[PDB]
Amino acid sequence: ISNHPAPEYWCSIAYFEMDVQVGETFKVPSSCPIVTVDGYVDPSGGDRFCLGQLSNVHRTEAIERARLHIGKGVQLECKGEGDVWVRCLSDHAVFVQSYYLDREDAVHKIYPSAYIKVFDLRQCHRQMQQQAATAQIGVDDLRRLCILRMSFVKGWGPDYPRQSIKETPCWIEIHLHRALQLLDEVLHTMPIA
Amino acid sequence: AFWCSISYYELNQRVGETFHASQPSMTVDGFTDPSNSERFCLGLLSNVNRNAAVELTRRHIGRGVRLYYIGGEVFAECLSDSAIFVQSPNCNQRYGWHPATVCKIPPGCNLKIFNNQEFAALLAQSVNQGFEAVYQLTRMCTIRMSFVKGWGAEYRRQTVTSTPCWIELHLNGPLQWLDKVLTQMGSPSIRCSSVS
Amino acid sequence: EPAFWCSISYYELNQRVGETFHASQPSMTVDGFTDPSNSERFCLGLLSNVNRNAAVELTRRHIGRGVRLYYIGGEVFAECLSDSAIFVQSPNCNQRYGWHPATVCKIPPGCNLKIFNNQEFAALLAQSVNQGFEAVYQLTRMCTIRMSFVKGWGAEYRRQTVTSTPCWIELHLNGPLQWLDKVLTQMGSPSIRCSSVS
Repeated sequence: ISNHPAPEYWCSIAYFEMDVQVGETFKVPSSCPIVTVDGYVDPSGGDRFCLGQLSNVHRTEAIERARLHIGKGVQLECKGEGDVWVRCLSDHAVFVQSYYLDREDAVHKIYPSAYIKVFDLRQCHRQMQQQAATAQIGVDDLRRLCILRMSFVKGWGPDYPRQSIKETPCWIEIHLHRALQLLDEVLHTMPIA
Repeated sequence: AFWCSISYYELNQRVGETFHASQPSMTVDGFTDPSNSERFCLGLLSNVNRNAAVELTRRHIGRGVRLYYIGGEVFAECLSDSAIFVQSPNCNQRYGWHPATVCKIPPGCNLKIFNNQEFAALLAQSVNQGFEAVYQLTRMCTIRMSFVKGWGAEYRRQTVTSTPCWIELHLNGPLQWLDKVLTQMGSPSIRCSSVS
Repeated sequence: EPAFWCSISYYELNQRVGETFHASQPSMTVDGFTDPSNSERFCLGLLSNVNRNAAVELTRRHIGRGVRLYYIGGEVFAECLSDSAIFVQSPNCNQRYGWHPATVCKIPPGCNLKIFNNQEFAALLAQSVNQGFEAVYQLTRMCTIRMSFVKGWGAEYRRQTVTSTPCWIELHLNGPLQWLDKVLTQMGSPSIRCSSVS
């Protein structure tokens, strides 16, 4: 009656450059099942999140460089109430961090033109109660399940010069709203801490 | 309208986007609902450079604090199971202690954190003091709150920037009245150079 | 043509302070006062900075009525309403008079200046297609203008970087950026590749 479910936005995107968020968070309306995050420069929001138009004083020569290659970037599409798919429209690779992709430890490098599924709401939901049960592990541990991280161009992980995503010249952190909505529900059921 | 916006901080770092309150009664908690005009949920706000302490304290924010606009007065009710400290210059000056006074609000309690008429009257008599005296009233339109940990005298966290989880409130009504007076206070006397 | 013809971001030294402002009105002001809900006024006076020092706090008291930004036709002007000068660094403006693109123009109190011109930019965008992706990508800097309140920087001053000034803002011209985008989405890609390890 007074609200829920159905989120206004189906996700939020926060661009980064090393350990600093650059530009402001991009909110994608649920009415926009597919969003494109490219290195171009159209400021107008809508379906495109252009990283090429974000300024940063700290920015270096190494990053101006990498940013140059984001290109057509990727796309994030919402299929089932809370299921997210990725499609690398870039000439360069993309490094995704996904738990669903682990069930199937990451740096799941996505290849140009690839169209992969990166998140399963149900699997997420399940896995939450999974943590709430054993507790009956805090909100910052479990909110991770509702999050996706994705580095453009460079990579990290246990096999590159860069150990953590906070080292890539440019990346993004995606929060899936529905997954968080289910998480707000689960949280109310983990009796006092 | 928005009557107030709220900015969340973790130490001396600003975390998350500024929440704008459209509802006369809302809550700032540690949960994760993203689309609630009556719930500023801090749980869903990330911080890539977040420490264990911060992470640990976030867990005890629980139902957080409930802020609410009855008539021309603002109240803070501690829903969390841990206390919440409030530094309200408008609240302190009402019981006297050195504006910087942080006032603990134990679980299940609630305090009147701001009063309009009071402010308005403090704004009136300030016009007589001059520009500078009015410029500084912006502090009176701000209220700071820490969750779980306290600060100031009595705790060896002397500044808000020291606490792990706090939030600042800007009262738009008071700020708008202040703005109307300020655009009429003239200018500073004390000059300022372009090179120094 | 964009809802907001520009967005403005406030900074205090090398630190972003407050939220980004999106201009809807053809004429508006960035001042040091405290009105939080006016689509014509970006009020810096209410923005807080926990890490703010004396210099910044001292300069914010002199912003006053600030700068007035105008969008008349296909041009943008900046008027100094503040009882202290303002310094602008507009590549579009600077090139028009042939000054090292990093020239900072001083606008005294009461004065104003044409900081941007659309047709000029558009023409520069046209003859850039001929230089390659690189050349175009860098036309984003033409789409941004930086102003400092009260204290000047660059040549002529000791402060050589805008990040050295206590209070400054950065404008992004959406129209120009949008026109640029269209031509970027077609300029192909950079030839000199980029590893995944370097």
